[PDB]
Amino acid sequence: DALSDGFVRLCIDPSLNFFGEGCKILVEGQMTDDGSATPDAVTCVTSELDIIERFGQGSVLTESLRKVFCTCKSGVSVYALPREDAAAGVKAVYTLTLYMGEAEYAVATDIAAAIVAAISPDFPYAAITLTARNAGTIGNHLSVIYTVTFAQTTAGSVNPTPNDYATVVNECCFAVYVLSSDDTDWQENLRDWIRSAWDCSKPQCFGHGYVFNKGTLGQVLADGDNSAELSRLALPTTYPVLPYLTNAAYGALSACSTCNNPELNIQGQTFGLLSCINMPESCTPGWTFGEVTQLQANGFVVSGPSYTSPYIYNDVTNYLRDEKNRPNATFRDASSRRLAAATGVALAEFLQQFNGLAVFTKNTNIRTGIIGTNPRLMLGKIRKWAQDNVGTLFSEFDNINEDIQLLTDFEVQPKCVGQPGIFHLNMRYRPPVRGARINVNM
Amino acid sequence: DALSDGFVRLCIDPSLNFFGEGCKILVEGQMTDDGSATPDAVTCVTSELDIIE
Amino acid sequence: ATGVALAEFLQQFNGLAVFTKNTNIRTGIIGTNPRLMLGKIRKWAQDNVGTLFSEFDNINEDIQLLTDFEVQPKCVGQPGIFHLNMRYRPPVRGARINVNMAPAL
Amino acid sequence: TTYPVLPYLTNAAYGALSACSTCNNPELNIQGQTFGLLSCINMPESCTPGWTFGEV
Amino acid sequence: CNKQNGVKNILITFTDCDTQEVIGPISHEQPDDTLPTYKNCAWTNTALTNGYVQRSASNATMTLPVVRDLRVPLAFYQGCAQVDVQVEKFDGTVMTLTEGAVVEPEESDGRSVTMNIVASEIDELLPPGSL
Amino acid sequence: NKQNGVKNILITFTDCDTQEVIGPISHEQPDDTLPTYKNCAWTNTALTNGYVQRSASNATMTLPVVRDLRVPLAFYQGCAQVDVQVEKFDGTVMTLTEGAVVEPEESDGRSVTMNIVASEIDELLPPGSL
Amino acid sequence: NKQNGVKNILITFTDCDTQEVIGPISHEQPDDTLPTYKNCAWTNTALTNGYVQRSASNATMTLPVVRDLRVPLAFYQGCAQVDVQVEKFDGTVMTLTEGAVVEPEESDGRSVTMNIVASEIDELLPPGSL
Amino acid sequence: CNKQNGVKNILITFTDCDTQEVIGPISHEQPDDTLPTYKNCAWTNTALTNGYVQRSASNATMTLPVVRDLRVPLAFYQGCAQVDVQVEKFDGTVMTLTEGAVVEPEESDGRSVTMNIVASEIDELLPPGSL
Repeated sequence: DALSDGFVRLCIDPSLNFFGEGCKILVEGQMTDDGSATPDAVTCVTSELDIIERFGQGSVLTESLRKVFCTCKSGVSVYALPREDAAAGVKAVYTLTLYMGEAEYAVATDIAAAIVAAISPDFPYAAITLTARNAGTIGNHLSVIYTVTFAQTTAGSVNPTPNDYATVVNECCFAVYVLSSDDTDWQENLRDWIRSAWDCSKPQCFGHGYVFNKGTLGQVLADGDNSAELSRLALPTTYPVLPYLTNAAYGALSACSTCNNPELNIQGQTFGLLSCINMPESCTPGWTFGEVTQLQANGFVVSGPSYTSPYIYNDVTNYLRDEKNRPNATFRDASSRRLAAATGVALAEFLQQFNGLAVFTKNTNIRTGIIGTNPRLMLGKIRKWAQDNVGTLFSEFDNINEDIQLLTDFEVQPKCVGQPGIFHLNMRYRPPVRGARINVNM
Repeated sequence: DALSDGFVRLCIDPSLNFFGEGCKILVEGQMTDDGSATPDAVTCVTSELDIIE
Repeated sequence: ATGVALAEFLQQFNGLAVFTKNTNIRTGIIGTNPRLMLGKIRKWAQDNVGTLFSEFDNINEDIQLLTDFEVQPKCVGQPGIFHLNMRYRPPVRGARINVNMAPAL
Repeated sequence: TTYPVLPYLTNAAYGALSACSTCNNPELNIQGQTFGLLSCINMPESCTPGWTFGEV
Repeated sequence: CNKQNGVKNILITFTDCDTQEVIGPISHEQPDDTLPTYKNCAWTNTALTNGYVQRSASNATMTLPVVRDLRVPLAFYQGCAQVDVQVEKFDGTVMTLTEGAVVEPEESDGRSVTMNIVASEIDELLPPGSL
Repeated sequence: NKQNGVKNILITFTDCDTQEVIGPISHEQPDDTLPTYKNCAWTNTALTNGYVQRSASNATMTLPVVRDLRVPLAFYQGCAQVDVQVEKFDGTVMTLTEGAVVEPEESDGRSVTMNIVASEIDELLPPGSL
Repeated sequence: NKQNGVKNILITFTDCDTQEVIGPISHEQPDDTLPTYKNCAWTNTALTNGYVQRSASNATMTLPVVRDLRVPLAFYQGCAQVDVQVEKFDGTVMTLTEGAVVEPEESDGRSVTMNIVASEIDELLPPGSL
Repeated sequence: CNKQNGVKNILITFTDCDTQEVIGPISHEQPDDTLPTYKNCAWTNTALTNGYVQRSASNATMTLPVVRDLRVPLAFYQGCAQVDVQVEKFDGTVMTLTEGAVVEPEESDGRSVTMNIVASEIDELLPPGSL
């Protein structure tokens, strides 16, 4: 065609992401043998396409990915970590003599035949006798209500405990971890790995994991601990929706909402609205008011209804105590972790100008013409950088002359123990103050 | 992570006292038998959580 | 680089008249003696701080110049041979920073 | 042991980059994403950089 | 080693305005016995009737005479580039300045240049012991 | 070379009326005042909150020289364009072309101070730069 | 506090085409001139023998500010609704809502003088009033 | 390079209204210390009673003081031709104007000309980082 003969090359194609990935998320769960994905291998799922063809039909992982793709429409690359049922795993069995899972799963002998012909093919229980499509305790959290008898016959048992996080996911840094199992040991192991990511001895992939704990008030606290690496989501004993679907929706919403805005608290009927999850209309919001308050205190995420989409309160982590000090609300709120990660990466980027820069230590000062420096000037520059970031990264300050210190390795380590070129920066920052209780009196 | 490869090695931690001890105080009194502390032995109390035990 | 730079700087003394323990320089001669050579080398080492060497530790001890007569035994040394001992120290550069953050509220 | 790329290619790239960057600047450490980057050598996407933490 | 007035280190970093090339931080030296002169408070006051004062927004200026480096073009010292200057005094005080601009380029003889540096804010390091 | 001073001053005169070119004739310094320069072709101005207004300006040169008795005095006071070239002792060379004298002063007939203006002044920067 | 001057200036922009809300953002003074006010919502006029004809008017406001480089210049010249709040050094606070720029004068792109017209401007009157 | 108010490049393209010729884009330069001055909002307002404001159709104007180019007839700068001006400030902002016309020519001395350019709309490049 004329006017295109040189000097210009059109490349019309609708598949071009000019931004490029961003805010990766990992989903961990079990897949059935009907799939074609290698277990214990992180893979990237990039569409609401086949999925089933890779991770099986009706597996918990398949539904978790479906809900993640429902909640999140763009701006994230989604990763999956398939798992295989344990050898001794026993499938839980239910019997029906209708609402199941979420809304889109909802629907004598003639009744049963037509019902099975209308049950969704991706439902995680084989059809009236219902049998779990995966082996483990995950199948024990099924509830069927007629919006007919349903009281279960077999209880599943034995859950996988991989403990292969170091080998499987070594250095692919992640932001949000979604685990679709109620096994406390598995959640604790994920906690240990995520904490190991925040290790002073290695480069850090700052991430966060979201887990659920369903049960009565007495036992849900017994599951919790002092670790801030996970956002324990308390779920009442009579929770209708499958817990992993709610957990995955919460994780996906948090990931996509924050991504490049690592300061927004996931709250409110507009910013913490899990639209994909649907529940039957009801009055009792699970936990009682005292139960809600107790869960609020002990670092447990409480959720409530707004078909009604659910809504969460107290978007906090499970951080209640210091080493042994009680008052520590620094890492209580979930956003505090994101602020800490952003501040750390920003400070690391700023400090990059001292690579290979000649440092003239205690003995003398800089001679004319050299491009070196000394600790006092570096401390002053760091102080001014900290000052210039007030209002976006830190609070104003308490005492900047006391909250920032720079020390050479020579004057910290004993005689002949220190080595040249290494410094020690001590800094006590303060997260910016945001909206909070107003305590209106009329 | 990006640019966190050598040089800067982050050590974020909630409890890092940068001053160090200072003006120690001693409290003396009677305790019940439910405690797990050695009687007539001076010990440093970390915080308020474990005093009852 | 420091070795080749020192070799280039020391080239002025090759072929230069040198007056050993015998006596001092007389008027008009273009010679030198070990003390002045050591002083010049010491000042050159001092002037290269920040680009070749470190600041220093104690310059009165890291640089020594010795004639070959006072190193080897009697009737073993040779004229016009010098022994220079210098303890280098590379310039200090950037390294680990070890940032510690203790947030509050 | 499970290194995909042919070892001599990576070795040659490292040596060439080191010599070629230093040349007349015999002070720059060949390190960091800015300076310790072997542009020519490529690898398939992976999550396990060979050696684990202990042997690293 | 207090009780002495003077500067110990002068660090200047040049950033070109059109090429965006960063040079420094290079150490400099005084051209004479006149010390660098500072002004921290970024508000200029004025006199009104009966003790009232009107606060008008202004700049934290800094007058800095230095000997130019022979490796840097003279135009960089007269307003064709940004400067990130930082000065350390003998008593431990450090003045840190970023994103500064030379406002009134005075004709220089080619060795000594007097800078009239204007920036948003100047930070004082205030040697230990404060308030 | 640690020696501040000028070593050669070359001036070329181009009469603005007859278009006759004379030079480049070496010149002589009249006193201890050195030629003074300003290379940055922009004049800044102080504003508030650290902002600065960049206004286009001209490159100037204050060059005091001893007049040459073979050259009319009018050439040093704005009757001719000047092509000045000054080399310092430390190797630096300032090159100026198509200059003009802006504010002539009342000169005694031996020493003249030239206030020269050009679009841009070149710098030679003796070896070793940036 | 025996000091005259503004401490904080907050402006919130509401586009009239897309109904997009931006801010509030703290701004900076462009020079020594302080913002001026006319809070009393009625304008008088002189009549014969002491009488005054009382007529309706606007609570105007002349606000010179330095434009933010993250906001289009058109938003400062009447292409959007402004909701401006200002606090003086003595604690007085003027609050303005649903204000519009009335006479956009052609500006150089750094400092903008905004002539805001509003229904009414509320005053804080720091502790101790009437 | 930011925090410096000024103009870096001025590009003008002349389109004669008689011969329909096109010349440019030719770089120009400032005649004095005054900066080019803009008005982007294509609507002008007017004060009314009790807070209301009347919006009426208007134009995006522009005052461009430039030094005339000796290769271009002076009549082009004075309304005998159409101009497509494009000004880039030192902070990265680029104001683009097409299909312009000089409205109120003034007598010029033959070197410095001050345009009063009008157009339907002026586009702002708004350097990276927006809203």
